[PDB]
Amino acid sequence: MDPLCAAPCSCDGDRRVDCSGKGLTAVPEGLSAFTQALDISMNNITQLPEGAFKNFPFLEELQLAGNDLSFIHPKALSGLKELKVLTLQNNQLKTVPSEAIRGLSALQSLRLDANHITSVPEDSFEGLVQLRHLWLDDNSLTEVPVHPLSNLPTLQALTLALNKISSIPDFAFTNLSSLVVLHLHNNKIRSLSQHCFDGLDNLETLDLNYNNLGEFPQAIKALPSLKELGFHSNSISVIPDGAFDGNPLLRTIHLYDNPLSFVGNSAFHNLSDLHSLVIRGASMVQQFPNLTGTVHLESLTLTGTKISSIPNNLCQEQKMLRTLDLSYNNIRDLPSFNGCHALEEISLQRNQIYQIKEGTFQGLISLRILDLASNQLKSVPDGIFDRLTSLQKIWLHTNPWDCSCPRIDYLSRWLNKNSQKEQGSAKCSGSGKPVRSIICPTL
Ligand SMILES: *[C@@H]1O[C@H](CO)[C@@H](O)[C@H](O)[C@H]1NC(C)=O
Ligand SMILES: *[C@@H]1O[C@H](CO)[C@@H](O)[C@H](O)[C@H]1NC(C)=O
Ligand SMILES: *[C@@H]1O[C@H](CO)[C@@H](O)[C@H](O)[C@H]1NC(C)=O
Ligand SMILES: [Cl-]
Ligand SMILES: [Cl-]
Repeated sequence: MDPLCAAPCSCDGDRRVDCSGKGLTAVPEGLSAFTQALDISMNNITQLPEGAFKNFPFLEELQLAGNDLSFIHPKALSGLKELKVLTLQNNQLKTVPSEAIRGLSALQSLRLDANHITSVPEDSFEGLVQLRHLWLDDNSLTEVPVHPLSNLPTLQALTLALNKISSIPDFAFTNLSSLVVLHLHNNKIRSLSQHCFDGLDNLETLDLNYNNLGEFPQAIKALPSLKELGFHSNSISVIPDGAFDGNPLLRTIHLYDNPLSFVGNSAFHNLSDLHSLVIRGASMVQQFPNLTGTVHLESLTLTGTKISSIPNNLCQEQKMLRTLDLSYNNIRDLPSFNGCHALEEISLQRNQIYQIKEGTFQGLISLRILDLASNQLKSVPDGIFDRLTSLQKIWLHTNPWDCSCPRIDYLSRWLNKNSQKEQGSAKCSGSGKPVRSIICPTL
């Protein structure tokens, strides 16, 4: 028995009390009023009466998750003027308890997720002059609670994810000037009004994944601080030129699981902080994306297009490239790769490459993986693989290799000496013999 505590709870030396999972039906008695954190989650507190926390006026953290809480008296949380964190997720609240939280003027974090909230009273959040994080995810909201959110200029993170929001009107978040993170994933958003995000000048993260967007949202043009954008698993068919004109600081764009058939040639131009670009199955794309000003790209994947040409300045403009996958397009001519000193992984399988020019592989000192399978290569220049000191694995098979001597001399001898590196077998057109097995006559 702890004299400075109270059974069945547990107390530490820093005024933190753990009374979680003890079958409690009420707020514990016998504890110090100077208690700073109270964890009473995972109990059986189905209701909080008037004066519930009368003995905890100095409380800073309160965890009430995983009870089956369905009612909070308007006066249950009276006196909690030091409360910074309130945790209410995984309960049976049907409405936002606006009355009960009105006097919580020090509150910085409010978790209301995983309840069954269908409505937000128009006066919700009015007293929360310090709120920084608001979780309203995993409920049954059918709209953005516009007027309640107008009360929170200090808010930095908001989630309205896993609800049933179908549209967002003009100026829905306009008072949220401190907002940095906005989650709207797993709703049914089909309509974003032209000015729905106006006022969110500090927003760095927007998550629109798993929605029902068709037209690409022009509304994101009002997001100058945007660094991370997710709109994967929607119904977007085209990413137009100018799409990211308002977002020069974008580092991350998740755009997969969309029926993307076309992307504008300049859609990803002038994005100096963009780290990676992965676009697959945009079948109507014919020209290589204009990436002028997009100089910090470390990874690029472009597959399933009609692209037949790669710009010669690729390894100049995109010098930081570590990973390059341009497989399953229609490429015939390759650029020089000399400027790509950081390139570790290259995939060019299933194109129409018929030649490599001499001395275009000399700068590839970091190259570990080289995939040239399923092309139209009959030959390579002598000493093409000379400078590939980091090379681990190479694919050369499914090419019509001309095994005439002395044309095949270098490659046959290279593949023999470097047999551990070759994956599958480059074979001679006609005879079907492995290229490594050919010994050309010598002087
Ligand atoms: C929770 O409290 C209710 C009402 O007092 C009670 O009927 C129920 O048995 C409790 N649930 C438990 C102990 O799991
Ligand atoms: C929110 O911003 C609008 C438009 O700028 C303004 O009219 C209104 O006063 C603000 N609402 C507040 C501070 O509650
Ligand atoms: C792109 O951005 C850079 C830096 O802000 C600027 O130099 C250029 O004028 C912009 N527009 C272009 C290249 O069309
Ligand atoms: Cl449930
Ligand atoms: Cl990557």
